Amino acid sequence: VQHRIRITLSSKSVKNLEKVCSDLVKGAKEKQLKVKGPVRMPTKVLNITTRKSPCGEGTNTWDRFEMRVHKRVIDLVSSPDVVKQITSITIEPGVEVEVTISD
Amino acid sequence: SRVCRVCGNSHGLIRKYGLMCCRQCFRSNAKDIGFIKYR
Amino acid sequence: QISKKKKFVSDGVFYAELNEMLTRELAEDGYSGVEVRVTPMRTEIIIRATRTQNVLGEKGRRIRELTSVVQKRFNFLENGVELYAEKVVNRGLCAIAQAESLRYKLLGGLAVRRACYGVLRFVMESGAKGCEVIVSGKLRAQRAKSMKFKDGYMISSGQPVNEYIDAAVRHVLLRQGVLGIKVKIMLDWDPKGKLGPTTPLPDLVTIHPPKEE
Amino acid sequence: MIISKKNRNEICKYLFQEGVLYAKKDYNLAKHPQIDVPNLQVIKLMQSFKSKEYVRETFSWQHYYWYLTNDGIEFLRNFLN
Amino acid sequence: TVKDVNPHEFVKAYSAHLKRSGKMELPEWVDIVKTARFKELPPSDADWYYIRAASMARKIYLRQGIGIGGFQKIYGGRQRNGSRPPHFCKSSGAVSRNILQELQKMGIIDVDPKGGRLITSQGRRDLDQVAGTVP
Amino acid sequence: RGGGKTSQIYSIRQAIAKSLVAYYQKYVDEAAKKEVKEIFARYDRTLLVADPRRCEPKKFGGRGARARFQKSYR
Amino acid sequence: GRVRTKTVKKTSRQVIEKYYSRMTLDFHTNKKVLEEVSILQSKRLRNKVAGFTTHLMRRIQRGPVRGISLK
RNA sequence: UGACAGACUGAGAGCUCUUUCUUGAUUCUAUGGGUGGUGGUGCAUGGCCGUUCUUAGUUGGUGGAGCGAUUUGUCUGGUUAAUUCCGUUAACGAACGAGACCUCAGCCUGCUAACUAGCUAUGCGGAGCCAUCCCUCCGCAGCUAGCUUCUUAGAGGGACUAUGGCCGUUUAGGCCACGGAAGUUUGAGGCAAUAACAGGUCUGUCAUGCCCUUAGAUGUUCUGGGCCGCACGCGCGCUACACUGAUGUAUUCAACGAGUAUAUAGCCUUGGCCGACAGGCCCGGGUAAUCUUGGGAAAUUUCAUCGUGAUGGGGAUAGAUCAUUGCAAUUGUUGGUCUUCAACGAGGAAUGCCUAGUAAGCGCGAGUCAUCAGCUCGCGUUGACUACGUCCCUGCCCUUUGUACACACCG
Ligand SMILES: [Mg+2]
Ligand SMILES: [Mg+2]
Ligand SMILES: [Mg+2]
Ligand SMILES: [Mg+2]
Ligand SMILES: [Mg+2]
Ligand SMILES: [Mg+2]
Ligand SMILES: [Mg+2]
Ligand SMILES: [Mg+2]
Ligand SMILES: [Mg+2]
Ligand SMILES: [Mg+2]
Ligand SMILES: [Mg+2]
Ligand SMILES: [Mg+2]
Ligand SMILES: [Mg+2]
Ligand SMILES: [Mg+2]
Ligand SMILES: [Mg+2]
Ligand SMILES: [Mg+2]
Ligand SMILES: [Mg+2]
Ligand SMILES: [Mg+2]
Ligand SMILES: [Zn+2]
Repeated sequence: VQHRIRITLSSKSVKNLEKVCSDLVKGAKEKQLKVKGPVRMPTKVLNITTRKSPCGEGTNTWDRFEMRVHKRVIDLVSSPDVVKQITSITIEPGVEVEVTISD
Repeated sequence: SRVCRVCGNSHGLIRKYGLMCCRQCFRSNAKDIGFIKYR
Repeated sequence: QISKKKKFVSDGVFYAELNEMLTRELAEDGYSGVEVRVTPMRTEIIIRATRTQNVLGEKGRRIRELTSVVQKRFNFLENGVELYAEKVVNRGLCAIAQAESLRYKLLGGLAVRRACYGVLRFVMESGAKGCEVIVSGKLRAQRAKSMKFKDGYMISSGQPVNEYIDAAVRHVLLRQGVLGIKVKIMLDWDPKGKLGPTTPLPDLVTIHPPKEE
Repeated sequence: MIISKKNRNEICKYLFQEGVLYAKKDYNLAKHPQIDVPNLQVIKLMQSFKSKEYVRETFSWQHYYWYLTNDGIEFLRNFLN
Repeated sequence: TVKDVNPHEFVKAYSAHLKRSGKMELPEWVDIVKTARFKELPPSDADWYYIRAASMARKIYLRQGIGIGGFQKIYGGRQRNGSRPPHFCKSSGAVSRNILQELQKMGIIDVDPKGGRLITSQGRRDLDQVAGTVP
Repeated sequence: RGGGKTSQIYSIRQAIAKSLVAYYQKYVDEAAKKEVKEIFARYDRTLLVADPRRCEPKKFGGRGARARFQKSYR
Repeated sequence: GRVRTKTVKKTSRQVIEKYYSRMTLDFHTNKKVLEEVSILQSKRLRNKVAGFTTHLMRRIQRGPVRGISLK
């Protein structure tokens, strides 16, 4: 009856992801569910350094590109339909949801 | 036998994270992919 | 199964190939950008242009062409991905549209300076805080030279450059050389968000009037 | 280019059913996706349709996007239909 | 016990203990080996084999789940490559594996479930008893 | 956890010194720790308050924080 | 190096004009007062402006003062 | 169009030939037109990048002055890191640059939390021991927490020269002092104006004008060789010339990043076993704060051996063999084992970088990558000497002044 359903959230955006994150939490808090979140995960930072020039001339100058990636986790003690009954609100642009059934 | 997915150049190639871009075509498309130059 | 790093790069490269593919075709259509959304059971490609009847073709023939070859090329489940054609709420605030308009004028044979001032006043009459246009190439003479047309306000440094400037670069292949077009358009503070950005310039202040009671 | 009538016929079958097609710059891959062909016959007969403007060819930065055009559907109609 | 006593002076005591704790077997390759790829000479000391044992009988006592591919690291060190820059170098596993083999046969350590090498119930006793026998 | 050898000894110094006054603040007396603090502070000021000093990032054009590659003209 | 620039200087005079009696000598109250009579984009700049309204209001409270016109 | 054997040829390329099959209007022949080109021209160009130039500089409108080029605004002065300010004022009012801004670091026993982070308590389990319990170190699970100090990551808080003193047109600002995590804009970076350079890039780009060639090709493809060759001169570096050390024990402390179906385990690889090292065979974990890895890093710290000796400093050169990567190791890919034991005794005239977690020392990760890192980009570890100044040399900005200079004193 009462399972272990984990929702995993990743994105490139701090503000945008916590919009969804908190809404899911307040979504299910209005149902008084056992909501164990959000567990906040170390931010991954993809990186590329490339030489600015297309010809290898001049003072060698480097630009450090990078990408922040943020990792969020929510626990719900609920059903496979109660999870989907909640997680139907408008997912804001780009935010990744990958709910799966944990152990 | 590895070239840029954009231009087909054999040099200065970036396989890191699986972009397979040359160091120049990447710079041309860097912000579009979403690599922000924060620093 | 694919990891998060390879995932986020995969989405990013898809956008670029798509957006740099939506320029080969919708050149003489006023293409301005693409919004690649991913919904449950559906993935959006919100093409947006300043001439919508052109991209649709006749009775949605061209859009059929576009959705299916995108379908096939990037290995989506068939009936998965969709393409849509919005219209840009303002034309002057998008340098992509203005650069391509300026390109097509020069190609056709309008005088060069007639085109640049025409673009410049249009963008300003569209509501921009400022505009800047640069043309560089061989005009009438073998030695190359560059012309710069500027109007209104314009910033160049700091962080607010990213959130207030809409800039485009387009090549033009006029016979006997290449004239590159740079259109730098400055936006205005728009709290609604639909035309311009939402936060103001970092050194803009508003001291509220001292109401009396 | 010497394409067999069999190999020719399988190119244009796909043209009618779908309307669009896409090769790469990759020469002699020996197996096109979505059809059976070594990718050179497709590429160099799209050029035959493009030369006679039955396909509209966006060269798509050496990545070969093609849309079949009304001028050539009538002409390709009289071959396998 | 083990932690109140100097991790150096104690192991001298335990190196004098595996001499006279009866005895065990001992390789017919013991006196030639350099114990690592990067070493210059074999260990100087004649009774180094028991010191390596005593030093490595505290490893499992103070840890758990160490294989041979990790025991190599614990005794590795810097490697000078002459002209080219020096690096880290991982020591040899034949020496490390065999020390485990002996103490296995002697009831100080055992093979470990979940992978590794784990201390014995009664081996903990002597490593704590001889520990008490240090100043 | 972390640091090196020397940094840890300067760390345990504060951990011991600070932990005493926090215990004294919470459990002995507030004005019986004013004596304790001025013992620690009149000796060294860094038994209660850390160093903000950290490893300045490396920048290109050289292999150090400030050091630059050697320059040659001819 | 901490020479206050035009924005901090100009706003500081102007903000006193509209609200003189409402201010005080407390930097933090002045920081809070300045918070609810304006819209700004950085707290560092807010303290700089509130920093140039605090002692400025000593020299106003002490003697006369330039362009700022106190009723 | 495609092919059998042999000749011809490295070629099991049918390339050409002997010969006679096989495919069927696809083509082949010429005129014309296209196409491709890492072919030329960066002095025809775009785009990008560097540099002038790391400094504080640049420009309209209206008004003033001059026949005019031009000028004023944009300044005598004080101040500032700053054309940043106080002010001045034939200018007034504006636009860029500077600042603001943005990112990581430095404080938060306050907030949201968190079994993919983890203390704390208690249950047991192992040991020592005045031992029976208690005291100590340890391993395993939980409705243990009025758990979040430690970790992650969100919110916001905090510093503003705020308060005090002396200085100053007592203005702008300067020096200092208690407090504080923090008082060079707290630290370091990102962005960064106008005008230019015949700066570099046509060899990044089916970006590109013109020219060259276009089937006996400057097109593509394959084999092999070269880019690595060695009298010599130059630049960035690695390793040293030792005892503040080499070697051999024992001891043990980080941080940033990384793991493309990788095919039938496979990129990172734990643990078991074989093996002297090298490397194998086996069971597996992880698309990852979960497994690798809490990355058990080195210098360092101990204890011995060496003893002023080109020595055991140093490790070039070379001989023999083994193993791994790959389709292939030869002009040694690299990693092992034994042996060989060179120059070098702190480097002439010259000359580079550098002002606090800095220089210098030490190692690690990432890029390239099948294999190869003496490189570059980052990371952490130990951690100073010196200075708190000047315009002397080299240059930069502004003013005044002289010029027979304007491709502008390299005149
Ligand atoms: Mg060294
Ligand atoms: Mg060629
Ligand atoms: Mg040039
Ligand atoms: Mg150029
Ligand atoms: Mg005038
Ligand atoms: Mg006049
Ligand atoms: Mg004027
Ligand atoms: Mg700064
Ligand atoms: Mg180019
Ligand atoms: Mg070379
Ligand atoms: Mg260099
Ligand atoms: Mg030696
Ligand atoms: Mg040593
Ligand atoms: Mg490497
Ligand atoms: Mg100085
Ligand atoms: Mg004179
Ligand atoms: Mg002259
Ligand atoms: Mg002269
Ligand atoms: Zn490319």
